[PDB]
Amino acid sequence: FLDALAGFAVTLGSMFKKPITEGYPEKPGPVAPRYHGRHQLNRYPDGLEKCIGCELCAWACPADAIYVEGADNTADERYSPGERYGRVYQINYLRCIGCGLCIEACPTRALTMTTEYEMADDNRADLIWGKDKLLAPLQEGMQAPPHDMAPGKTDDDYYLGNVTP
Amino acid sequence: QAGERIVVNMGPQHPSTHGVLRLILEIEGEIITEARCGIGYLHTGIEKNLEYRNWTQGVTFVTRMDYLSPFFNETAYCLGVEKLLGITDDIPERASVIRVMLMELNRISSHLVALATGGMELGAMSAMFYGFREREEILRVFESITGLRMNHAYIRPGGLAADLPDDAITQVRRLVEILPKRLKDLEDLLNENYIWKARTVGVGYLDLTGCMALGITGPILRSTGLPHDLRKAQPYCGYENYEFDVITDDRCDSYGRYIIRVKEMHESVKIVEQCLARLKPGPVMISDKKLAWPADLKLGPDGLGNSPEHIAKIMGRSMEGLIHHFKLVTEGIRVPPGQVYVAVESPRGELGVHMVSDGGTRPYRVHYRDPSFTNLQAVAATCEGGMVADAIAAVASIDPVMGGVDR
Amino acid sequence: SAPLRILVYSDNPRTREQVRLALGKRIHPELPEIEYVDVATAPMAISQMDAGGFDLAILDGEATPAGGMGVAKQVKDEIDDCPPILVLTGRADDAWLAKWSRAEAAVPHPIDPIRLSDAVVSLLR
Amino acid sequence: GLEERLPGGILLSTVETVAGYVRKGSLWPATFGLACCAIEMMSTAGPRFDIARFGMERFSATPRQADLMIVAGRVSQKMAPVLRQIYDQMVEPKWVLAMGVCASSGGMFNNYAVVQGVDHVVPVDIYLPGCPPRPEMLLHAILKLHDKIQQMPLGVNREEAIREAEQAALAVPPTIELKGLLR
Amino acid sequence: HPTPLPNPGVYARHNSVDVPARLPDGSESPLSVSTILPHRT
Amino acid sequence: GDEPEIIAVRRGMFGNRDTGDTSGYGRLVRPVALPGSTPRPYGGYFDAVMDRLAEVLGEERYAMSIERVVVYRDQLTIEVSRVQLPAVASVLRDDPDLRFELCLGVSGVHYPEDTGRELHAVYPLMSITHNRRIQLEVAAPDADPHIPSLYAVYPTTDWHERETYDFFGIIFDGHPSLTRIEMPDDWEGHPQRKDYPLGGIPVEYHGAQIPPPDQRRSYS
Amino acid sequence: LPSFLVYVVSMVGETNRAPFDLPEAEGELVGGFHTEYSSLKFAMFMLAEYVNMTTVSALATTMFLGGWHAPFPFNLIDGANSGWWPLLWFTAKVWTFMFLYFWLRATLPRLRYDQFMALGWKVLIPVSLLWIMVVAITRSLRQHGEGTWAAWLLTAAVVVVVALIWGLATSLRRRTVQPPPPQSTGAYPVP
Ligand SMILES: CC(C)=CCC/C(C)=C\CC/C(C)=C/CC/C(C)=C\CC/C(C)=C/CC/C(C)=C/CC/C(C)=C/CC/C(C)=C/CC/C(C)=C\CC1=C(C)C(=O)c2ccccc2C1=O
Ligand code: SF4
Ligand code: SF4
Ligand code: SF4
Repeated sequence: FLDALAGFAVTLGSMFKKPITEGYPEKPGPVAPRYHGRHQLNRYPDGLEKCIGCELCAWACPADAIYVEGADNTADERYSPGERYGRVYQINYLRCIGCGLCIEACPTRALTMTTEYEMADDNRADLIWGKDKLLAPLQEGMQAPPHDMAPGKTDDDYYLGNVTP
Repeated sequence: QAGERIVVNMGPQHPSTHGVLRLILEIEGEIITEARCGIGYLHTGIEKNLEYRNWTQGVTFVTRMDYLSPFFNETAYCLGVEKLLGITDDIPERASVIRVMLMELNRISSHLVALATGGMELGAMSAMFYGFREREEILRVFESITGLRMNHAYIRPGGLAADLPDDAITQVRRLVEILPKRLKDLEDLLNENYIWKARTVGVGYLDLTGCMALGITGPILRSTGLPHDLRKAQPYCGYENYEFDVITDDRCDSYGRYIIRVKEMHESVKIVEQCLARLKPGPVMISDKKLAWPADLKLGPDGLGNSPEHIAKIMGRSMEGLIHHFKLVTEGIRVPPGQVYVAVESPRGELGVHMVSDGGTRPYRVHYRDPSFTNLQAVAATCEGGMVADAIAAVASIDPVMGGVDR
Repeated sequence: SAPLRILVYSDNPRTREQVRLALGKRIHPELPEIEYVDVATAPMAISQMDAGGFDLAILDGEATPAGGMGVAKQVKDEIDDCPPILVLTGRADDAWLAKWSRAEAAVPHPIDPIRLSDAVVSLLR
Repeated sequence: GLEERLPGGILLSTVETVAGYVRKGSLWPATFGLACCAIEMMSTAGPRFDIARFGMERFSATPRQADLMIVAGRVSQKMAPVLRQIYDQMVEPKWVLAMGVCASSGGMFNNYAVVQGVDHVVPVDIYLPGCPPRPEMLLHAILKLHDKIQQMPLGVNREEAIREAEQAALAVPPTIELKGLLR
Repeated sequence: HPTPLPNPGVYARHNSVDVPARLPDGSESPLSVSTILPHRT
Repeated sequence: GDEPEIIAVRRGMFGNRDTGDTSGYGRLVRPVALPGSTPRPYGGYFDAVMDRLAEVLGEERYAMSIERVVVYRDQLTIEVSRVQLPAVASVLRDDPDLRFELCLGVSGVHYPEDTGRELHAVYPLMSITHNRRIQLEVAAPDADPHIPSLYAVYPTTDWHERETYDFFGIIFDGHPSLTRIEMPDDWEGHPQRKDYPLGGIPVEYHGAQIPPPDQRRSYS
Repeated sequence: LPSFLVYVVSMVGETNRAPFDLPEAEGELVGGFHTEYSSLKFAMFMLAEYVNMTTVSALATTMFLGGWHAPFPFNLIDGANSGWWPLLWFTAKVWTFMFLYFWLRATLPRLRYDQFMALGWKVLIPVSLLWIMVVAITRSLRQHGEGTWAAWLLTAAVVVVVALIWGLATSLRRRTVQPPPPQSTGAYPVP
């Protein structure tokens, strides 16, 4: 019975097929759009930080991988709409489990999870990513965070989405 | 006598012992005269750590025991939480269908890992690679649906973490179409192979009486011809609505268990096709806002996060919506005091969950009767008297996942 | 008469400061003078103990790149006639590993100055 | 090793670079998977990826032939002695990759049963986040370790590098003292 | 019959197969260590 | 007893163990009671199973052995009196009409506020022949944590009696060897007891650290 | 061909290669014999394994594949069996045997060494011993002019051998087994 040798056909045939390996790192494979990559702190179109420092993301984290401290948005130095912003925001990626409960928790969409995943270091401390590393890059039309809200607008306008560069 | 007997640690660090299983074997020559199991090298205190996290956080914990059956752990947990809540009848039909589909794809994935690691332990080097190719297709589907390749927390008390993405259904159809063809490759390597049969057939014999005495379940039990499956007996998640045959064999040996797993993959493919047919648009979370997970994840240029519509509703328009979001996210639902036992048919047998709530927002006591833990009691029966090589095959047939064993 | 030489290993400079503060130039006037060799990296500690000439080693179990218990096990498996090892444990449940490290004594964090001094005296006596 | 007795200069520099290139390739992992991260190592070896492309296909079953100990899993208390024994029974040079949050820092399991980081028992060369880290993240960490190995010194250079790293590490303040912007 | 016989005791500093497991009363479990081995460790 | 089994008494609204973040809400006293005995007409096959159990066991023995019957969420839990556990287990396993051949394990749970009944062992039994499920609940005091080991009746209870002894200290007397299975034999304490601390460490952060969740506030 | 097949099986056994691979048996003995070996000592064990593979492949080429003689597609070329081309042909055939080695490793699981010994003594040794007698009788007959008897005996012997080996592989290794009786523990009702 040639059936007992069927395996030899499988391996031999697969010899002549193009290998299915993804070419990471030179040609990295496509991650799912919904993949739970690095957390990211997002900004409003005018550049203000979305994070209001409510600590809900930290509240919901099962691994205590987020440390957040809020501070007042004083008129001289405002970073987010409303009266609170996240002054200190750290994610201990050696405790993060990528569960995504933080982004589900966030009430402002300030915290998202990008598809970026490359992360590693030889030092434990270097993987405690602070606010500086997590903040999204400043895009076109955005100003420095320490600036007053958009003219003729208020927190409710930001949350309703009625703000533009 | 003693002079002719060695005692050797098959040990945690050993290719066939999944790194954290310690088979202490007393061998006369190379025949396993006696067997013992050092367990707990992978203990994690998950059961105790659950007690300090709310519900819907314990999902992330339970999914990380029996990590090869994440969706089964999550489904058992969520079925228990809902049963304590008394909302098992309120789960949306779409949520139940998705739970069944995911558990069946997960059964295919877990059986693929079992066959891969067993073949590699038995020298079938290409078996691991082909099994992991099929598993990688399944994991692409899982990643698209849940955003994670493993330890998903996608199934939540009262439904699912989020609805399927638009492309998930097409990917699952593509699986239902290609997966049997790919599994044909792995089956060809092993099913009828003379060496494979010689290596597994008649190895690790365990009669039905032994399975009952040790409380064995899953493929090991059903290799004795008993068609016991919790999906048919004591149905859950609406398994009663699916036409599938309980795979069983009468060999009672390693090859019978292997064939049972192979055939269960095909049965799971059939069940997933049925799920696709039954799948209808609708909610994936209970309508009861007092319990429903308030988050609404959506994608954008920024990434994955709470949908702007939900953000607007809770920060701009609804005070009650904001309160509900805040509370259900932060401390979570509080489950009425009670004590429940809920069982599912994980790929390795009856995955049972004894769960106790003291009326608080955290589970008072969660215990998993992981099938691997009980199945490992069959190693003494299935290894004693055979050679060490036969012991490898028997242990692989038990297909333990030490995460579920130790927990 | 010889100044007892003590190796203090910890990635955290504050743990080294606390150890060097609970212990002083003399643990007691009846004891010889004490000299401290601070080491922040496990390779350096291993090299120092390879050179010998140490009467006690205080290894921080909480050391980041290489915990103190691992270093204790390594030194007792690698240096012949190595000095007694005192391990600082970051939690009560680490006590078991402190035993596994075979460290002659274990002192939990936060370092109680008197407990550390008493343990050091017991090890040197 | 006579390679260490070699005097500095172009000879020792060339020996160092050749050894680094050789050791970054053929970096055989130890067959030592734990918990769920082990499934991700196996996937990394699986066809979709290919650990073999980096010369790392041979998962040395015995610690003797293993060069890299990818802990890759959560280390329970009872397992720490076993893990240390395996690490010791590997032979120089040795490297440890703490794959996953559990291996690196105990991850989500901050309790009695878990060791709270592999580094508590063996020197860790690279920390790799993730729970589990997807295979691309594992390959990224492995390539970072390759870069680290390539620059690894030898002999008198090794001694000088150890002394310099000591001098640098003695000064860094602890993480608890980085109070930047804290209220 | 004692299912799989009890595993040998795992103590800090001692985890060989020779080591006997500890019963709740603190006594060494005879079944924990194979009879062929000399009771020790 | 006949009243529902109070396992904990929580004082104050909002499920707060401490004194209260807001004044004036701490005066509520609500005992957390696990369900008491069910009225006799048990639903489904539970009524038949108990009728058969009371037929096989003598009326006197049935009264002595079955402390309570709780039908909660369409699940039957027989609060069996300690000491009598082996007898009722044998009856359930061997009797043709009961025939609970498959004992699924033994789960320990701790009720530090449940005086005289702090430790509970749960035996999920399944009868494949009749396709039935029940649970047995056996209570032992924290001061006398002994329970009859079902090893003779259900060998599978081995490694479950051992695990529950390891994590709760329940001494299943008569067990062939009740040694620790998960924890090292040298371990001190029984981790899953409520009094046993979680044993975590603070999570480090630049300039701060988050204590383990057991030390921090909770509103269970 | 029978001698060639027996020799092929036996050399795959000799080189400790899959599907035999018994002395190493990574999945059963961690590293087998070369456990406790590191550096160039382990390297030399592997080097010896591969040099033995090359030696047995070359010996198979010598005895059965005409050694270095050019194969049929090139045999028609003038000078193919002359100069340095024979080196190319010998290398090609040796590497076909190496390909067979790698193919077996990729495809087949590893046997239990008792099963390998059963194969060797119940199949290989008997088959080769019978084949020697068959070949001797056939050659003697044709040398004495009884060619028809020689051909008939050869065909009948090979047919009988392939039938009996099939019987051993399927009849002696029966694909049937008995049932089992109950015991102390109560058992469910089987289907
Ligand atoms: C000496 C000298 C200087 C001479 C001069 C000339 C000169 C320089 C050279 C001469 C020639 C020489 C000597 C060359 C040197 C090289 C040499 C001799 C040979 C070595 C190279 C070699 C033998 C290569 C080929 C070997 C080969 C094909 C290797 C591939 C093996 C494979 C496929 C490995 C993959 C296995 C794999 C997927 C491993 C993962 C398993 C791990 C780590 C996880 C553990 C684990 C497992 C295993 C579970 O089962 C499991 C199941 C369920 C849950 C969890 C787990 C779990 O945790
Ligand atoms: S990221 Fe979101 S949840 Fe976290 S503090 Fe900022 S606004 Fe609140
Ligand atoms: S992914 Fe999960 S564990 Fe990680 S920071 Fe976000 S919420 Fe916390
Ligand atoms: S890091 Fe995550 S996936 Fe890896 S062992 Fe820990 S819990 Fe499992």
